[PDB]
Amino acid sequence: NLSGTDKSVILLMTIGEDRAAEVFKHLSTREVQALSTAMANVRQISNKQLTDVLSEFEQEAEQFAALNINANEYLRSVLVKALGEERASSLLEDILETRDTTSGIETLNFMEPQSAADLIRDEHPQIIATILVHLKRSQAADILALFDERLRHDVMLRIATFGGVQLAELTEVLNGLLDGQNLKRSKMGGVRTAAEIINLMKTQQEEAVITAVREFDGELAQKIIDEMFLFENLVDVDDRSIQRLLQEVDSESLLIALKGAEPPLREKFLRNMSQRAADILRDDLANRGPVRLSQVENEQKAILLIVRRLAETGEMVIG
Amino acid sequence: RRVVRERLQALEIINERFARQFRMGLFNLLRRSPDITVGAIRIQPYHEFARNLPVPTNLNLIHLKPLRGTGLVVFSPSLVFIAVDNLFGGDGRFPTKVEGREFTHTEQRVINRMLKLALEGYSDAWKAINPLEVEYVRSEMQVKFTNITTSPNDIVVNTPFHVEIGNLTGEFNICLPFSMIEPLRELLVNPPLENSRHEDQNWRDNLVRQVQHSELELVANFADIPLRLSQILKLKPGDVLPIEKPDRIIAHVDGVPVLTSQYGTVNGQYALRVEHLINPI
Amino acid sequence: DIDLIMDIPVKLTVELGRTRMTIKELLRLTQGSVVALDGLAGEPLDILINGYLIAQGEVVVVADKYGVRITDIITPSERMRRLSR
Amino acid sequence: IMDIPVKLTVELGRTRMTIKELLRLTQGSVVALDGLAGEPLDILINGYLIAQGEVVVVADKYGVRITDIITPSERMRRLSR
Amino acid sequence: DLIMDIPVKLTVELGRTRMTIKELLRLTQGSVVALDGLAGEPLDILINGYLIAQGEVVVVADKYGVRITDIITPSERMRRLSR
Amino acid sequence: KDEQLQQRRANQRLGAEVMSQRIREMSDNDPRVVALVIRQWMSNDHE
Repeated sequence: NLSGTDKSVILLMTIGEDRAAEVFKHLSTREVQALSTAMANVRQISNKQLTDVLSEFEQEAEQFAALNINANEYLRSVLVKALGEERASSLLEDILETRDTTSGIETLNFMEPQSAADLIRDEHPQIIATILVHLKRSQAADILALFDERLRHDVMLRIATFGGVQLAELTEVLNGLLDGQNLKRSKMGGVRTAAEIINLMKTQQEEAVITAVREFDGELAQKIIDEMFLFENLVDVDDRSIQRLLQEVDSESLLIALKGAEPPLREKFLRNMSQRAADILRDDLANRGPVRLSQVENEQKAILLIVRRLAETGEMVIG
Repeated sequence: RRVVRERLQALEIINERFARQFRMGLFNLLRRSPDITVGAIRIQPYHEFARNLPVPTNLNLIHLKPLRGTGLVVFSPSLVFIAVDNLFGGDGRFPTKVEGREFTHTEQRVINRMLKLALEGYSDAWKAINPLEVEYVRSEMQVKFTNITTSPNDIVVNTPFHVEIGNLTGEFNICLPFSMIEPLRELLVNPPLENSRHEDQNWRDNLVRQVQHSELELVANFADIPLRLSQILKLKPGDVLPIEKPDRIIAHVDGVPVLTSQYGTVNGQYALRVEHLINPI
Repeated sequence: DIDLIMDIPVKLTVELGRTRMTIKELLRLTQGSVVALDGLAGEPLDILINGYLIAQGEVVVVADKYGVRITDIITPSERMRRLSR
Repeated sequence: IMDIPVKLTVELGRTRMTIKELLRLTQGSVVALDGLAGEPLDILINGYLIAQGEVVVVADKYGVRITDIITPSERMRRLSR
Repeated sequence: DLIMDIPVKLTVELGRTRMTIKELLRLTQGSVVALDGLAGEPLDILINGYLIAQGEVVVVADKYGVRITDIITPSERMRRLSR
Repeated sequence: KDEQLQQRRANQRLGAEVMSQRIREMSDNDPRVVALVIRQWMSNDHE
């Protein structure tokens, strides 16, 4: 199978260099870079694949019977002789900005609410109120939710005061905030990637790191520990997920993990099982003797990896 | 030690007309008529102006060719807040105050529109009398970073303005070094003059026609000998004082020499025979 | 106080005569033009310092060298009379 | 063309009265002149004027901020004054 | 004293410096030149180009007023001219 | 076998290049059928 990108990439090579440059101009620079890397790394079409991409493009061309030109100039020239160039350029810019500002509105709705809020946190409360009004009511609420109480209250107060409904400047405001995203990147800054490394590190090493960060900042340490939280107590993970783990992990591995686990952990991991299964697990735990903690920790790490995979699949929430 | 004094006439009218131009510009920009109250022109050292400057506030550099040096303008955070919310149509009855926090990108952009509008307004207002191009150089946050003047004690001229839009108020200043206007120090003192048409010069020529009818008293000098007041005290009537040969006579009116001349005996009178007019060119 | 001032250099001036004359007349004047003065020939010349009236005198050629011989010291009353013209 | 050192002169104001006004004023008596605070100062050489310029102090040492050569136009009026 | 009421011209100077014309040649119209007398020393006071005394200026009554301090002191005058 | 496969590859390349010239000529004579199919391409890429 050939992915949709690869078919498009092969078509981009096939359509010619001048057409490819025109498409690059008509499209996004990230797409231009992706196509350039693809045509540099390796060609995406084989003889069967080239046949498939060319055939599907042909079926697209049959269906896209344009009987028309892009006329980004030719259409205007026909309009200009009939009515004059002036009464079209401004209205056209306004229409494009309306398409552009709606595109930005949808993009902000799709992208993460707290990221949008912090991108707009420094901005004007009037800006926040008007963008909230323009956004979807789910999205507007999501940006509003994160804000501090005072800023949020000022935002709702200014929502009513926003009666000017201003129009070219709003589009330029969206343009200004748009140009800041490509520099933002980030990803490395967020604590959770650092927190995952702490889980990956050697037990005593992350214990020492936890002590050191508690000395550095107790609040930050508590936040990272809350990020740590994975089946250390019943309420955070819930009895249904406790049942889910036991039916998805080997019983011997679960018992070996429970050897070093707390008695509340054993109780929470035995309540879900039936009477027979709970009795078998308890008898096995009682009969099995002491084992070197390295194997217990390795099996616990494997079990927690299974838990993380389940959370990534998203069957149930943890925390 | 640094002292300067003067009195100004023309720049007051210049500021008033520029303020009217700026008021109408802001009216058309924000679809709402503002009001600008020009404060009394301030003359103070640079350090005094910096101390009086309310930090935080945005300062901007606008060069004035061909005169060496850069002009300075400032705008209050209250003014930028009110202007930007009016641009958004906000009432402004729930205002916010930001201190130390640098202006965002959008806020700096709105400041850029105010900067360009003010630059255009002052350009037209100033060129209405004297053509001096104004070109923005660089905005600044802290006054110490502006460091326009050679010394903090350097005396500078500042023009304050009080700008309001309905209930919303505000104040911004335009401050200039005195060295910026030192070459034009005589011009700014002089009030603006109209006309200057072709009939204005022959009007000056008309004044010249009046001037030919003038009365002048000459002074004739023979000897200017340096002596001592002790000798003067011991001098008595009948005393004689030798004098070198006066090869020529200098003629001056109230001090200013005009010509040289030779004495002569004419019709029983002390007459002088002029040689030539003294032309210092 | 008086002794301190005595050894001080000072300037002096002497004037010949005065005539009313306007810029028309001076522009009309050319090289070699002769202009008279109210001072009659043989009249003693007024002697002043820094524009301040001092005395009057006349020039006498003693040992083929020009020299002004004073004749009087202006009284305050006569000075007032002279300035009241 | 050939060079030689020469004596300069700077003058801080000139007035017109008899010394007895100041002779009566004993030591420690302050007296003002036509010189005020702000106007530039002139420079003389051997008693012959050159140019106009303020004077400042730097490193506890006076420094003249000369401006431009005095033209005969203003030279005549300052001689008259 | 019949000539007591005679106005006189006074001269007040800052300081001197032996200055060759090659220096003024490189001295621009906006150059800075120092002197011999240190800052804070009372200015010399002269009349008609003749040494009289010394004094210092003070900012009093919005006008530069010089405070007379010394007398002619002919011995000191001879010492001064003997430089 | 191998020679037959090589000849098949050669004739397939010839057919592919002439039919790609067909794409070139139709795209030259009608740009509208190009932009919409590019939009479909990016739709497939992001989908």
